[PDB]
Amino acid sequence: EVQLVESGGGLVQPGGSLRLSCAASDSSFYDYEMSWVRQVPGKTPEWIGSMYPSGRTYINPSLKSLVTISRDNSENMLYLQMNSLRAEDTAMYYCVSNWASGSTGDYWGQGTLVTVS
Amino acid sequence: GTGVLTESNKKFLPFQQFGRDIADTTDAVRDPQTLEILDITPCSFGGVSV
Amino acid sequence: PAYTNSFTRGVYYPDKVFRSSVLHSTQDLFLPFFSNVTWFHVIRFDNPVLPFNDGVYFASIEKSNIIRGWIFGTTLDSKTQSLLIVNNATNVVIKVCEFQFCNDPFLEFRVYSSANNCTFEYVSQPFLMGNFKNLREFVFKNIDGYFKIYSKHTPIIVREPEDLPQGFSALEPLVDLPIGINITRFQTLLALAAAYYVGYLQPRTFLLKYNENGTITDAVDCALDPLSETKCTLKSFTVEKGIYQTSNFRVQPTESIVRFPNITNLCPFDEVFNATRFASVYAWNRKRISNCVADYSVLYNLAPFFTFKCYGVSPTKLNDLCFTNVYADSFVIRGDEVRQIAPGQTGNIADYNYKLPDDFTGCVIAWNSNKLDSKVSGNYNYLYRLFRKSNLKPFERDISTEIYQAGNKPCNGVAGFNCYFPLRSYSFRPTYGVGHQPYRVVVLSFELLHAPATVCGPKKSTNLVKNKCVNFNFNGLK
Amino acid sequence: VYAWNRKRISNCVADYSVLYNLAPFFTFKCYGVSPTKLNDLCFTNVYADS
Amino acid sequence: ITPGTNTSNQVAVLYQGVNCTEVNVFQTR
Amino acid sequence: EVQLVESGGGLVQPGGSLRLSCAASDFYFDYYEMSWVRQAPGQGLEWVSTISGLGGATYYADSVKGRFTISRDNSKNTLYLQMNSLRAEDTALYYCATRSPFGDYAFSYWGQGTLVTVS
Amino acid sequence: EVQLVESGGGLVQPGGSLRLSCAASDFYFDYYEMSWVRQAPGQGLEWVSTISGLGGATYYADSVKGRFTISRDNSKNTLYLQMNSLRAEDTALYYCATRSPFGDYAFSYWGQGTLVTVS
Ligand SMILES: *[C@@H]1O[C@H](CO)[C@@H](O)[C@H](O)[C@H]1NC(C)=O
Ligand SMILES: *[C@@H]1O[C@H](CO)[C@@H](O)[C@H](O)[C@H]1NC(C)=O
Ligand SMILES: *[C@@H]1O[C@H](CO)[C@@H](O)[C@H](O)[C@H]1NC(C)=O
Ligand SMILES: *[C@@H]1O[C@H](CO)[C@@H](O)[C@H](O)[C@H]1NC(C)=O
Repeated sequence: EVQLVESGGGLVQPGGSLRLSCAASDSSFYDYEMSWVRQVPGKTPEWIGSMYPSGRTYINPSLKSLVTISRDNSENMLYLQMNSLRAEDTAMYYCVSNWASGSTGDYWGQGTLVTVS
Repeated sequence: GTGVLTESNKKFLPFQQFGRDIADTTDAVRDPQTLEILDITPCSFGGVSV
Repeated sequence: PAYTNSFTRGVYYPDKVFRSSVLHSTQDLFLPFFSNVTWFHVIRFDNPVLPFNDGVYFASIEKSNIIRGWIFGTTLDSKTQSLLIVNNATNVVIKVCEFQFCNDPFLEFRVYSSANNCTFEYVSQPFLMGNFKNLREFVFKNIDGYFKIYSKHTPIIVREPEDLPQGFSALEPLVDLPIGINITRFQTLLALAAAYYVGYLQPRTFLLKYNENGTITDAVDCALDPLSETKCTLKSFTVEKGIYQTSNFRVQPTESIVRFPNITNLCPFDEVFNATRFASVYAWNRKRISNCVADYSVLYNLAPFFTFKCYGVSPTKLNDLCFTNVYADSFVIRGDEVRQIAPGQTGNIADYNYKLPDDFTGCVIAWNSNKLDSKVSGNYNYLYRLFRKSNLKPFERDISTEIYQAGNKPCNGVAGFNCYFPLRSYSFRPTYGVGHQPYRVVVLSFELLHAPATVCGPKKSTNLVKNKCVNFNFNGLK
Repeated sequence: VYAWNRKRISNCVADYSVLYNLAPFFTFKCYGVSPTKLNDLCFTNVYADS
Repeated sequence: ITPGTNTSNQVAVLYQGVNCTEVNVFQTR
Repeated sequence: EVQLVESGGGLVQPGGSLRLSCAASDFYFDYYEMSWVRQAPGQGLEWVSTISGLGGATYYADSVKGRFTISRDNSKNTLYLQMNSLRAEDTALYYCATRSPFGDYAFSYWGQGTLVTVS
Repeated sequence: EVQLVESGGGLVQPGGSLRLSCAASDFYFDYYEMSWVRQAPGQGLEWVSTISGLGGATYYADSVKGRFTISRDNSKNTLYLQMNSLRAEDTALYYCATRSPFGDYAFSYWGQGTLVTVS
């Protein structure tokens, strides 16, 4: 039932603004958490940003003033805009729903590659 | 503890070092440096009546 | 082999206290009166290995000093410490070392071939040694480490056969050797017509009578027969005519019937200890673990446990109690923040993220995860709440993210100055001290209600034998 | 004097009471002053340089 | 029950609250 | 958006002194309240002292009345903590905190901390 | 007025060895006492060994009798600590201290310390 499909992944030169979006299933996925996470090959997953139901989006302190999470569509979409891409941004990006409380209820959806060269 | 120390006629044994009574109180002792059996006994005591 | 009867022999002095005209009731290890001692006779050679359970009463109907030593040890193959006592002609050599003993050690130091390093050696000169026969009784005990040896020499007039005399002989203390190596077996050392009466000691209560000189004249076993108990229970060697109450005849149990419920599925303690990285602090993962067999022992190998504290129950003895429904609350905290996860203690996490009740009956367990949940980049994938209006209620999860107001300005959701965000991140760097390292903490809260229990430990249930006094070990009733 | 001896005296109970009243020792000025015959204050090791 | 050590050493034993089934042999009240 | 920088030592003789210098940056230290909070190993946090920014009065705890002193500088935004008369019972992790007096009772945010050893 | 300089490694294989060299300067190391004091993470400090400068006798602790060795040099005022038979239970912060045997029981002043890792 949960088939979150990610789109936007491609080849962007260093300095561009990449706009990823994970289209969700037509259900009540709102009123819950929504998080992004990178999957650089050879390392543990790293949290990117949250999409708390109230509207307040918290960003990773390391990637501050570089990425942002926007949801001003309210229908089914969630957008992640990353600016000033660097070399270490080549990773597999995932958009999960049940983060920070998972390990037995987390639903890792699909994931696309992001290369910056 | 406290008490008087006098000479004893109690024939102790070479391994025994102390001595008790029915009340489980120290009765006799042996000086470690000089082999001699003493007798631990408290001094006079009682109640005062007016 | 043969067997002889111990006619009230083996009563040594319990302590080093002199007493006269008293009746003292001691509870030390003695030899029971009228016991069946071994009668190993040597003319033929007889020197077998005998167990050392609690104490040895080694008698010696000896002539020309045949028996000349003893060997105590556990393995007697140069792999464990062993005690050797020899007495050649003039002195006693008592040494604990790592000798290699052959199949038949005898006495010309043939009892060993190698000598490793030793840490103790005594050459206490006094050798512990033809009208009458010689009787050399020795009581060997190993209590509180110090190897106690009591010795007694007696001139015995040989009767028709070779039977232990019927008389009292108080053994005098000899040495206080500083030992304590494990000892479970022993053997005697002969020199090439004698016999020994090695016996075994066991706990018992003895009533001893001291004379005016301080020497024990007789003894009462207080467990050999009805009359003996009457004498002990009356503190007198002479009871008058009448009826006396001594003890209570209580039937001892037969078996240990358990009778636990019918539960075979293993407990899901693997998906809560060896899952993904972890959950957060304000969103601690709570899982109900019902209908399982909780084997906490496997929790000590799949994850190295640090300080384990259980409130209401003991750390051990958790496999014999069956709870009704247990709850596992898993999260991750800092190193110094592990003290706050306890009933009563306060702080930052104990009042804003996870609060335990004052009547918490369960086990909290934390272990460092600096190997899997750390990396040299800046660990910012764990959140925790620092600002809240009131204290968190025991067993309550705060998932809301309403902005905090530290002043009087109506922020109304701007998240700027004086409107600090209630959720912040940690900083788990592999170079920081142990106080700031991440620690995974699981809280197993138990429930003991009047209901059929569904979670216990791995104890095999036995059959129900009725009409017999047995030890019942039901879910919560022993 | 240029080859003053040096030997450690340890693992024993030094009793300095047997030193006095035998060829009386003058100039017993101590920089480690201890009127209790240089005892009652147990130390680790002592070095006698003669 | 002891007749006295000066007389002999044979004594008797009485168990209370039993029925001679779970302990010469005589049952009393 | 707001951080704290601390400095100091890591080992002090039991009877000596140490120079502790908390270096703040981009703060409204004129009407704010900056103080130190100790973290002894085995127990929680404890309050040490307090330095008022409105009048300038310095308050101490019960057991550190006559052994601690604080010097506040407003030219380069730095504080000096001259710890004197130290013994083996002062083992704690010091934190340089800063809060607003016209707010709640708890501090706003702390720093990274400094470890000292006295034994 | 008096300081101490230490050196060493940062990572040791559990079963190898490491060269530890405490380099003192301007000391009365002929009749003074220098040794090492370990600092395991999570607990206090522990005594390791003792190196007398009077005659040259070296004393060890209970658990380091046959696994440590110390070489004292008086030509350039340096000490060598050849640690052998190392395992995962030797994680501690070593401190090179110096005291006067003809004084109190505690050391006069310590150094800066060195960190080693064995796992
Ligand atoms: C102990 O010392 C005293 C006094 O010199 C001496 O008389 C005694 O014989 C010594 N030996 C014993 C038995 O402890
Ligand atoms: C001792 O036990 C043996 C059997 O091991 C038996 O034949 C002998 O009669 C027993 N003697 C006594 C005194 O019970
Ligand atoms: C007994 O053995 C000890 C140790 O070997 C030895 O010193 C002593 O001389 C021996 N005595 C005799 C005379 O056999
Ligand atoms: C105690 O010893 C004395 C002297 O040998 C002796 O006269 C007395 O009868 C003994 N008393 C007892 C009851 O052992």
